[PDB]
Amino acid sequence: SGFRKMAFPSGKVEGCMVQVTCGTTTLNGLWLDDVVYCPRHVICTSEDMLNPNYEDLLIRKSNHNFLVQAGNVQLRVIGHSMQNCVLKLKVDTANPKTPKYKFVRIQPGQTFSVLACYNGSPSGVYQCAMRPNFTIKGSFLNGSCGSVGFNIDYDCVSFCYMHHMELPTGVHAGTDLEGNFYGPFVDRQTAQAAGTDTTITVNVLAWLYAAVINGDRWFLNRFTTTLNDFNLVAMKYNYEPLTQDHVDILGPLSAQTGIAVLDMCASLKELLQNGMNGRTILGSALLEDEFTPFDVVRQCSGVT
Amino acid sequence: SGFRKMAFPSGKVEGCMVQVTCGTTTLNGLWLDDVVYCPRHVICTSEDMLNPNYEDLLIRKSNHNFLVQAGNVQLRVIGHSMQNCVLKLKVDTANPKTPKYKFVRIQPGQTFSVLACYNGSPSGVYQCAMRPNFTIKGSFLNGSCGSVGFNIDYDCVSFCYMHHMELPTGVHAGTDLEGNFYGPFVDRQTAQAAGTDTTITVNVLAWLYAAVINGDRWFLNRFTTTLNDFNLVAMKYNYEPLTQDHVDILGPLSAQTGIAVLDMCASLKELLQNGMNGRTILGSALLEDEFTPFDVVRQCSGVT
Ligand SMILES: CO[C@@]1(C(=O)Nc2cncc3ccccc23)CCOc2ccc(Cl)cc21
Ligand SMILES: CO[C@@]1(C(=O)Nc2cncc3ccccc23)CCOc2ccc(Cl)cc21
Repeated sequence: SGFRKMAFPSGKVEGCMVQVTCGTTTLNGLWLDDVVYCPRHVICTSEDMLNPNYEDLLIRKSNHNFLVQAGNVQLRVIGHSMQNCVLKLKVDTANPKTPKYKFVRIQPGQTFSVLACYNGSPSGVYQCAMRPNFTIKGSFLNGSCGSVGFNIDYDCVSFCYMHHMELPTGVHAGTDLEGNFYGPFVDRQTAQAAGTDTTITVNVLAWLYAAVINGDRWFLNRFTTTLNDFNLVAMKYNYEPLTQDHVDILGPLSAQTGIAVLDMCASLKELLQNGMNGRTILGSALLEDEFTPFDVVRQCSGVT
Repeated sequence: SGFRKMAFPSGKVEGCMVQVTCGTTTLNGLWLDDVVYCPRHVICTSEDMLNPNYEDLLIRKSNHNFLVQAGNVQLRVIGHSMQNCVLKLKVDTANPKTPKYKFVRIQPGQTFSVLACYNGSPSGVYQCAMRPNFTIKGSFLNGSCGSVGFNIDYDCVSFCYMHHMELPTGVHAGTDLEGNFYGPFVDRQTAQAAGTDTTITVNVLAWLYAAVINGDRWFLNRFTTTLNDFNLVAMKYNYEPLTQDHVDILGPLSAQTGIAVLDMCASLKELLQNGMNGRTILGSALLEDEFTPFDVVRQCSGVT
């Protein structure tokens, strides 16, 4: 029992963290095999960020202009290329600590762990989610760029995020491991606004199922609702529309607790309309949406 | 910018996690040098837990009765001893992944990272704090016993907690790495009640300083207070008494923001008396007390 915003063990990802320097700029890189991945804005100065032509900036950069430092040893860059908003630096030595990996592009709503790094050194690890507006609410300072987001399936690291930008609103924007940004964000120092942040409904339902599993059952009511009725209420509260797929995914948690998914929706509906009334659920005074139904089952079963 | 309940990178602690079996019981152990530490209740059956004489139970256990499995290889137990509520199994092979370590007994209020394990395999990592009633609000299932709590100073792991027990209230009880329980808890299956959980005042103040640093400044008021006046209010709300030492420790965050510690106390006083009024601070609808002032500076400066 107990329910925490538990991140994946980061050891397998720490072994991939390197420091990438280009001129004055220094950020983090992810060394897997003989390739180091990092945000392509490593080639920019602060003046270049305002309006950068990365193709042009890159021309005035050679293999020796990139300094990759793993731990305290220097790596030899034997090739360089730009894949979307990431630089792929081919080094002459394969990472001896390269785990089994996949580069996956997650969907908004999915949650991953972030290993925040500075100078190729991991400083901490936390769990976060891809917001429906394709931002993350991370904890990143200057020099955290190149830090990755990941999931782990037994011994396989699925890299899904690379940190590039902090938006003026304090939210974070980044790319998948193929250099493509999540959302409309561009790696330019220009005013970019984050869209509406909606609440990932299926996740709040999953954390309500998690609460019932841990004894917090006060919010359980005598009512039920329909998918369409629940969604009219969800719409008003800027909550994601709940679909039959979401109900399907909640099936396991519905079976575990014996509470139908539409009964849980009615409890959520009353929580949305009536408020928490001073009470807490899993020590939280608000509805938590950064636990997928997969995170709840994993934490309440013990998947290692 | 951004503020998360960020745990330390767990890689250095994953390399110490082993599976310890004794008869039918299987829990986790911490292998540092040629010693594997684990909860002494590994020698008990479910009937023994009701009233165990560990000295007597241990007599009917020999070196070969303990099965330590690291990864997928078996370790040879060449000696065994009981230090308080922990078993110290001396193995013939020193852990090649043993980091620089210290065994430290933390004070209530201090926060550490937990690497939750099952069968010697790390399943996840989260940050938590030693409650003033010497319990932790962890996330532990059956088989998580032997999971450790730790802090990291650059390359040195300070082990401070070992998980032993879940109390009927869903809170967790454990020992330091010398086998001594935090609080009055005993490793017996007998009704043990957790005392009053108070709010770690100095930590809530630190997370208020962290909020101001991240732009959330709505709670800042035009008032100040005295230490004695603040404490009368803190007492009523079951908040820890604030001492001059706590004010001293908040000095750095006071200097960073230019907000005096007693001005921040007045903001906290109004937050306690008036409530959040529907608003959030750092995305939280309640006052967070599981960030020490050291955690705030570390997260807002980038200590790796
Ligand atoms: C190159 O770094 C930028 C940035 O936001 N990086 C950051 C990312 N995280 C946390 C940050 C905390 C403080 C300072 C910067 C942070 C600086 C502003 O202009 C831009 C413009 C585009 C891009 Cl792709 C990045 C950036
Ligand atoms: C030996 O394990 C016990 C326990 O609480 N362990 C646990 C610790 N964490 C999470 C748990 C989740 C579910 C089941 C047990 C959990 C079982 C009950 O009796 C006792 C009595 C004393 C002690 Cl020192 C431990 C224990």
